[PDB]
Amino acid sequence: ISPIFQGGSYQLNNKSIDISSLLLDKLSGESQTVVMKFKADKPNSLQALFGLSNSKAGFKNNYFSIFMRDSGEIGVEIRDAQKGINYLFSRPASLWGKHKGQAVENTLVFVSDSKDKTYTMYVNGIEVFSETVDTFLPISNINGIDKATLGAVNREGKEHYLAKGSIDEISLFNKAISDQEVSTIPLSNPFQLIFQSGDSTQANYFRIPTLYTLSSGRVLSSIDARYGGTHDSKSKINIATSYSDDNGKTWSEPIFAMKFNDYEEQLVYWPRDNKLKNSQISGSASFIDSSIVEDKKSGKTILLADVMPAGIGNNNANKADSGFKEINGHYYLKLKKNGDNDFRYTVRENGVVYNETTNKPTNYTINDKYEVLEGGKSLTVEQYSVDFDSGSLRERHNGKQVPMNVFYKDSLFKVTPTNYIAMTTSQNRGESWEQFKLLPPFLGEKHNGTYLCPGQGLALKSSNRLIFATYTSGELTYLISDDSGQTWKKSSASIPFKNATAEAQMVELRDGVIRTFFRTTTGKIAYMTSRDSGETWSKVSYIDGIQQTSYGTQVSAIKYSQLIDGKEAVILSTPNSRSGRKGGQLVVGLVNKEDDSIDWKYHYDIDLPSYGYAYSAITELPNHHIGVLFEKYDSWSRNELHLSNVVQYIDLEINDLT
Ligand SMILES: O=S(=O)(O)CCNCc1ccc(Cl)cc1
Repeated sequence: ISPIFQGGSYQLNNKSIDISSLLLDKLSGESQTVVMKFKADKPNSLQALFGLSNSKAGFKNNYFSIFMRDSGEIGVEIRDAQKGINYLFSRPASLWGKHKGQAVENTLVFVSDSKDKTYTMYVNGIEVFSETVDTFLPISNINGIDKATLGAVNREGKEHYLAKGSIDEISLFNKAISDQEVSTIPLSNPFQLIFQSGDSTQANYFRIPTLYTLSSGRVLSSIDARYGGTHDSKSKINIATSYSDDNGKTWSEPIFAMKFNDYEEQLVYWPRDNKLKNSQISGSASFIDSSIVEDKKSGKTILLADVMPAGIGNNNANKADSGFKEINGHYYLKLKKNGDNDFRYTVRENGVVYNETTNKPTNYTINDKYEVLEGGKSLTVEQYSVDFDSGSLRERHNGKQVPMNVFYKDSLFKVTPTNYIAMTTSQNRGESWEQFKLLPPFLGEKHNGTYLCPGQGLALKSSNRLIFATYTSGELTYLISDDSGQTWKKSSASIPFKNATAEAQMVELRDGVIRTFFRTTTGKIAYMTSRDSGETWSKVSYIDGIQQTSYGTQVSAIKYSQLIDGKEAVILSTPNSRSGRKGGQLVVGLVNKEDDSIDWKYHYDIDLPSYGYAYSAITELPNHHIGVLFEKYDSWSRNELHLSNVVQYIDLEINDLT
């Protein structure tokens, strides 16, 4: 198809450009498509890119517009006062502003389809909304339109929503172009997707990204594949992984490192209205917060994540119970059988389900996948699916059988409703993952487990020592292994907080010397120091020059291999903002070789101070570039729940940072 109108090189400098005589007479029929390539690295709070209005006195609410906010939200308005119609559709965090100090060219595609009565918006290849209405308003059937405008909406003779920016190109079609056609429009994206809606995870949402560079040169990533919107556990969440063999240019189709099957892998468009957005999957088991390390000695890749039984998250996780019974030095997983009100069973050697009350074994065994067998026969439960068909969240049996697992709601034998940690290993650098195994309790039998710090474990350069950071109330608890993750010991380091989400990431400043950076409740990122390979830990200090909110955000951190200005370098990834999760930065720190203090010398803006930046992952790619995988939105904001494809990957070089 061909355009009815096309223009470009429009500078939007707080002054509207009139294009009425060019466009209005060309509009015909009830379906239209807009394609607009535009930049805005210093937008006003609220600004219209494009407008069709009745500019006459007494019709200030008769217009169509495509507008954006300085938060990076995109939307349209479709209004006609005679018709009684006031459509307003939008999605937060749809835009890029700057990248490597250069305004990004956004590609916007808006489709107004009268046949299907749907309004659809894409930005940079990604569908951001699609709204069906009972009563369709085509964008030029608005009563009395007489202006077509760029960089404002002409209301009653005046410029409303003045835009700052530029439109390199704008095209208009008297047709609703097809989805397949939309995907043929070329893009200028500064980012890539590794995990996306519609891939092999069938999750519509993703949180909690990780990156780690393996010795073979392959770069691995893990992530929460979140099914029930972007909600933390309780929910359905699996841990998925992908890898790149070409320095981050291409990424393998994701597989699962940890997954439960009590609930279907449904790709669900989660409600974003205030009435329904807190809908949360309540009967599913899940995984959350993964962390990756590589073991030199074995060559194994090791991944840990939190494991939640059906309906459990960090708020209802049975505190005061580890879920294991200690029997003369040995920890055994406890089980409750349906019909008993207490936990009478333990899983002993070879998965034998042993009755602690009668002190006899039963005919039941637990296998390697934590599945229940009776006399060697595999038991099953029926799977659940979720839907919103009835106007509220419904979780129901879908007709198919899956292996009965002790983490499931329907299981004959059930684990303690608390938080667990599990590890899986890969022998082929992420091509496949072993069945996970739970880690033993570290803080005693009558105490609920810690929570894993998402991101990277630490492989000490000059030994076989492996360290994963985890947190609980009042301390970081480091998990330490010197035998390839076969056995773990804990090392406790006290922090001056109660009940924090103390997400910690580590770097080795030099051999045996670990600095850990962690999230606090103070508005500042903290750090502590070990000088004996994590055996003991210094008191807590704080970084000046970076701000977080009172609730904080995960921070990622690496030891960079090459000197910068002749010094050893550390790199931190974090929002820099006291207001929200926005203002993303990579911060470059040079180590004082004399005292291990760190000079935070360069702050690189990922995008606009007002555009969202949340949890993140950094790794030095083999070519010495920097790989960044991050939540490109405010993942705390209750206004920005359940956005698709906002976890993005970019490639930077040190020269870009400085
Ligand atoms: O700060 S955020 O709310 O965006 C993420 C915190 N996630 C913490 C957490 C970790 C483990 C479980 Cl089971 C539940 C919640």
